Amino acid sequence: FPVVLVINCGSSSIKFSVLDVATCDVLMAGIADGMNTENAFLSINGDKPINLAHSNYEDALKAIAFELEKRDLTDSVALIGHRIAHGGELFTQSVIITDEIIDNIRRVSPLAPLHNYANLSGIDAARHLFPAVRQVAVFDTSFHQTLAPEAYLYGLPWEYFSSLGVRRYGFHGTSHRYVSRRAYELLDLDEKDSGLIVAHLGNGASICAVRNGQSVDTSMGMTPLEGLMMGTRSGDVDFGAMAWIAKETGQTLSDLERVVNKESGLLGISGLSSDLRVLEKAWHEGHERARLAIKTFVHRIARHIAGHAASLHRLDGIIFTGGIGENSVLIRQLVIEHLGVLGLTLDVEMNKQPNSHGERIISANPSQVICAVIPTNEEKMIALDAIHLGNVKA
Amino acid sequence: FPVVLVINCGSSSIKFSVLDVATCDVLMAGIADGMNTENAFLSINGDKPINLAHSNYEDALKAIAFELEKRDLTDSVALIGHRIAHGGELFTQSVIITDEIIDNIRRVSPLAPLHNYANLSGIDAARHLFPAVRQVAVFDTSFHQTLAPEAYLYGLPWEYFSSLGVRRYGFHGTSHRYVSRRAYELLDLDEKDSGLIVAHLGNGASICAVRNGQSVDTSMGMTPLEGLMMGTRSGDVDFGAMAWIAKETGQTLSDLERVVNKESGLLGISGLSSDLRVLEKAWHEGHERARLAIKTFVHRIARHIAGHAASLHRLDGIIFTGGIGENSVLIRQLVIEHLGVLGLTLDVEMNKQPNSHGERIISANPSQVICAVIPTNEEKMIALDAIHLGNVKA
Ligand SMILES: Nc1ncnc2c1ncn2[C@@H]1O[C@H](COP(=O)(O)OP(=O)(O)OP(=O)(O)OP(=O)(O)O)[C@@H](O)[C@H]1O
Ligand SMILES: Nc1ncnc2c1ncn2[C@@H]1O[C@H](COP(=O)(O)OP(=O)(O)OP(=O)(O)OP(=O)(O)O)[C@@H](O)[C@H]1O
Repeated sequence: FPVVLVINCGSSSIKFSVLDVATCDVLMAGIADGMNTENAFLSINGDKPINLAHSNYEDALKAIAFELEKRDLTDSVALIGHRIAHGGELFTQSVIITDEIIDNIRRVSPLAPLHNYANLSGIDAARHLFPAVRQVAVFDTSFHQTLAPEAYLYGLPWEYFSSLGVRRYGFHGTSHRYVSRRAYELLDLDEKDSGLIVAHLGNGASICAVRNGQSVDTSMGMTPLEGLMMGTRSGDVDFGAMAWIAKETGQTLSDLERVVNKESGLLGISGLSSDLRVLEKAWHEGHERARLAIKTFVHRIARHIAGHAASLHRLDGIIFTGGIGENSVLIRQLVIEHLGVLGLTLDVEMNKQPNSHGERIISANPSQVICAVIPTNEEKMIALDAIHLGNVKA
Repeated sequence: FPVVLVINCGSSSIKFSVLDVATCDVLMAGIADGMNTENAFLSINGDKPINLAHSNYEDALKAIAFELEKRDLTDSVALIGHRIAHGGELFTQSVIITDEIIDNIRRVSPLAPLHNYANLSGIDAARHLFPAVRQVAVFDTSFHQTLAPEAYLYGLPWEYFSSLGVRRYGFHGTSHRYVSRRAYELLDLDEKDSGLIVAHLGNGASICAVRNGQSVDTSMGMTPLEGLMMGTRSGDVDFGAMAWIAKETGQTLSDLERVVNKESGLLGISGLSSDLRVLEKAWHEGHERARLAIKTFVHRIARHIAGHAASLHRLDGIIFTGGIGENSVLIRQLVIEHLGVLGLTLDVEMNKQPNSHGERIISANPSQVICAVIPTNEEKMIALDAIHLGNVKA
């Protein structure tokens, strides 16, 4: 039984998973943290954090390579899937990695320079170590390329779009794609005749409108910065306000960029934590700024869910997914109550059930729109694209 | 029969109106354009553009003062209403202008420096020329102060709000207030038990959610830049995208600020006109970029209308107002069709009727939500606040 090797190269780390081709089961998982720094270490299943100090993207990938031999599954690796940050306008679906693709990934790289170079470092590393192994590129953006111009164009002058490529792209595509597919089965809906709203809520948070199997509107923009307020990200922010802060504090464009990325969001308002689970406890203990941060977070989600419903002809399902979506009973209820206008009644027996209950409906019967939780599995989706492309001949 | 003098001092001009106290009828209207420049001129009813070259805010206001004597109504002026751009956090309602207010208007001025100084120039000018005449300040923001923190807080660090005042304020309040009040009569709704969405669409465009008589959510942010795409304004724009353009073209924060204000929006996408009526004709003549600009404009409105509905417990009415709202048959229909999810059926007989038909329902009977057009009258609303405050003793 062959296996798939999934790779997600961030700027700071390398996340991986080894899934069985036969069943799509997780056989192994690990992280290679502190990349390009003075100290780099690898942790698999939380066995023993082995530290090969000062190691690059290739060295750490070679470290996982040793560990695949150790656990005697190295020669069973039939496919390698790469998560790519930004596919630009060029990628509509997942592709088998060839020289062409590598050039095309480098071509769109300027749009997400930090994250994409890491992906390219990982593709080369995996190519080097695994030679006759078919490799697949899977893009966070591809699912959102079905959007019409009215949905992806900015109010900015046409020039910026045509010559520089400034448009809405959207992220969490793989998750949005996976969850949406799964919702067709659980809700027993006809894909080609449906309208779903998906709320991927974790550290990064985005909404997506899925009309008849296609993505028609999405929360995030050119960068992951637009839309919902997140763990450390501000989300929807008035540009006037942003430029006003610049003049008032004498901060540079780069300064503000760091603030909206790493200092804002839930962390920003509460001034306590970026982690939602911590902020839930602080509210319980009478922390107002944590309570505000959640109420606001809830509010911007409800606003964007309702907002995204406009791009549907009919609203059949609202689906929660991600770290917060799948696990936070509070946030799910608060968001839904904020959407009472859409004629939703919640089943609090079903909303109380923990994530172990997996794919679950949480709406009551008098509800005009079905609510459900569907655990996202991006590794499984990257595997399936790879398997399909594994049967292809290129 | 006494009269009210309404004044709106922009950076470039002074708009005025003389309304009869007895009936709220327009007796006179005019503009003082090209302010502080080498050439300043006054036009009343389009009679004869008289030009007093190189004149300040006081000189032009003194020119209108002469014309009020000429038409023998100078001594009938019982009240003077001033439109203020930014009331900050200090003003919840309209106030009788006193020294205190002047200080308080100067205090919040930094938030909208260009527009507010003009208002203050106008208040002093009117005070100078009209001494024993009661004067009222009316704020574009005041109506939106009912918003809860969850609705007005940004994802930015708490510090920016508490020490600098960076929050959502919202604009077109007077219009939103007037139109909403009027909708209670036309739709025969109980104010204290209602949920309305108001779409003020002109050169500046903003949405407002009115729950039980109060404003609970609004499109624009700290500055008029946030929210809907407008004539020359971009609207909702990803900050990542904005900072990316800065690095790519080497433009300053001020450069980009000019672009999103005066070069973007409908003007931006079409690359033809900021005027909607012109762009409607271009589409008819097969202009794609004008057609896109409209389709996008329609899209962001439908998105924000649906989005704002979340802050209501029930959706009773969607009301169109402003230059575009009251007059464009196309945009009204396109927006409503984009909101089919909300269960709206349109009466196209009623939607075809021109603005002469005034306050009019445009929705069909099977429609779950009532649609209507209500012409905004900001001068009438400024008059009514002034009349009420005229009966007060301060
Ligand atoms: N039991 C729980 N109750 C409440 N909140 C919980 C509970 N368990 C986790 N969280 C919150 O979920 C957030 C992390 O979500 P994630 O999906 O694991 O974040 P990720 O970073 O791994 O995935 P993303 O999908 O965000 O990746 P990117 O967007 O960054 O690419 C925590 O805030 C936690 O409080
Ligand atoms: N008959 C018409 N059909 C289609 N469009 C029309 C028709 N008549 C006018 N417009 C469009 O309306 C816009 C101007 O609206 P406005 O309300 O007069 O603009 P304003 O500047 O006077 O008022 P605002 O409410 O925008 O003020 P601020 O926000 O700037 O404070 C034009 O685009 C025209 O095409």
